[PDB]
Amino acid sequence: PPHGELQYLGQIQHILRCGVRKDDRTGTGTLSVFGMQARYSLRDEFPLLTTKRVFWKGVLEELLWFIKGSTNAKELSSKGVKIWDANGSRDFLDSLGFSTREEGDLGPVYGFQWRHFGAEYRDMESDYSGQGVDQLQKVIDTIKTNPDDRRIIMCAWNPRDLPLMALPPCHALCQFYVVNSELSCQLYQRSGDMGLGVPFNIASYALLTYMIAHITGLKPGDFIHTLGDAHIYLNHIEPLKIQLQREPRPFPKLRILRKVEKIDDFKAEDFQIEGYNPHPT
Amino acid sequence: PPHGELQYLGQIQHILRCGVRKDDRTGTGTLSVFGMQARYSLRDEFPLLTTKRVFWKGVLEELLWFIKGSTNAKELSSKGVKIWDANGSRDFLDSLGFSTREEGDLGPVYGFQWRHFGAEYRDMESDYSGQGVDQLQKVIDTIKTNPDDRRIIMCAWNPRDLPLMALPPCHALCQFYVVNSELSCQLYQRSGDMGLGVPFNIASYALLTYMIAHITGLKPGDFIHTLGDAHIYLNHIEPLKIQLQREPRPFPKLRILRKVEKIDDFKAEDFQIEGYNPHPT
Ligand SMILES: O=c1[nH]c(=O)n([C@H]2C[C@H](O)[C@@H](COP(=O)(O)O)O2)cc1F
Ligand SMILES: O=c1[nH]c(=O)n([C@H]2C[C@H](O)[C@@H](COP(=O)(O)O)O2)cc1F
Repeated sequence: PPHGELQYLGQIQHILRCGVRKDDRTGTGTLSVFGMQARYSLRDEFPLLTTKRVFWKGVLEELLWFIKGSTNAKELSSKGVKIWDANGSRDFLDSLGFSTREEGDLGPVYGFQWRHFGAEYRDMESDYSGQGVDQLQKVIDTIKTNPDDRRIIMCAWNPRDLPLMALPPCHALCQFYVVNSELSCQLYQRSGDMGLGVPFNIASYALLTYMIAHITGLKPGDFIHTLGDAHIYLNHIEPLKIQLQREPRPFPKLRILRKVEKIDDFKAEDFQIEGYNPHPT
Repeated sequence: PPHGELQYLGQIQHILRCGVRKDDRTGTGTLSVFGMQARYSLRDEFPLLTTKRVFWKGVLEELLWFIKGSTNAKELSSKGVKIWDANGSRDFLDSLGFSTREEGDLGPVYGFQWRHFGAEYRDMESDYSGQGVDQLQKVIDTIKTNPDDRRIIMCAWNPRDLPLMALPPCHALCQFYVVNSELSCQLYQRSGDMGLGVPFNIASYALLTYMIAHITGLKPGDFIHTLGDAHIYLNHIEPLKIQLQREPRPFPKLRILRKVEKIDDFKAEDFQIEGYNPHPT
């Protein structure tokens, strides 16, 4: 079967041949296409792009970070992952109108939405136990008791909380599917930076399927990446052109060195990526 | 210029060929595929499927019903459309534990989420002016003020309001896109019956896009249909195969007779479908 990465390179290709010019908040300018969908098999392999090294440590840590229900950039920073510190800075907070908010506090972002959807938000350092709808755990429960369910969904898009956020969620929602004891997941992404972003997202949710599959006794199935506004910044054009020529190398494999019973007991040491030979950067 | 209805007929074909068996809530078997996508042009044509007649009056009347933020089945029923009456019956309610609810009261469904997302749902008679977030309106405002924005989303999936609904929503969320004065919409359906549902849904949101484009002064672009669980009942595999051999007829045209400026000011008399000649069956 053709390499799984071709699906992704094929999209960069499309955006370059049919992508119309569009601007972002700043006005940097990009080439955009609206409405894309890619399929990545998770059966005995892991969709960790090879044409360009992906920040694996970042993916793993950020996911464990969401799982906890944390909305503090600091807790993720103190792990070597700074991808969220920029939004937790002292100025950025006031820039949007959050002066009373302590530095680091991102607001009711991802994590919060997954474990306490609909709960009155207050501050990053607070207890929310038994508050709001715990979607993540509900999903696990359903997959275990009624795998045929067609309404197994995790929604991070909360219209009423959007204001109180450092940045709207790029991942509006994800849906799970089970058939022949095989767990699949589809992610809806409102906007994606094909250049240096989508690759990290593909792995984030690919990992999330793996974890859930592990605690539900199912086998990883398919990961469907659905995009809204898929764009490439005008400057990443050249860099990607030489990347489209690089031949994709066999995807690595993710092994779970331990046996976990609950989604919360997952440790960063519990995982291991073998056969990951990315292209030089 | 490949006919639009082929994208759709293609999907059914794909399900028959690659789909697997999967039982629904009642135990009935379906041929299921998880993860699908089609693109429909809204330029000078309306994607009202021709290989089989679609209940247009139902499509138009129902949408006008959502714009009103109504949640009373009887309001829609007293218009000639009975697609929701079943969930409003005294009997249906009781079994769900809504013995206090009145006949017709569906709960915090589409209308409600669209105009009062987050608001505390009382009953189908209550007034919610100013309560919750009016997503429909917010979408429309944003198209005008910040067309390049990538947050133009309208979510109908409210984890918190689930237990109060007659049934979970099928249209999780929809995203809009604006480029080169063209208005596009993507819809994410968690699940859809390719035979009865999907055709109806396609039309419904194509209509919505026409409306919002009309009000914002933009030209309808594309309508992207994203699916989660695309299924077909096993007992329909035969009549479907027969329909799959039907040659799609030219898509009809949609015309808004009078100029409207506000989304609430739309009335059924303002629309007209011309050139709709579906396959008799
Ligand atoms: O996982 C990520 N996904 C992503 O899309 N962005 C950025 C890339 C893009 O430049 C920005 C767009 O934000 P918006 O759609 O609000 O304009 O989102 C960053 C991440 F870490
Ligand atoms: O507009 C509609 N779209 C739609 O897909 N369904 C039905 C078709 C499918 O048989 C059912 C599945 O519901 P569930 O996923 O809860 O089993 O949704 C009903 C509508 F009114």
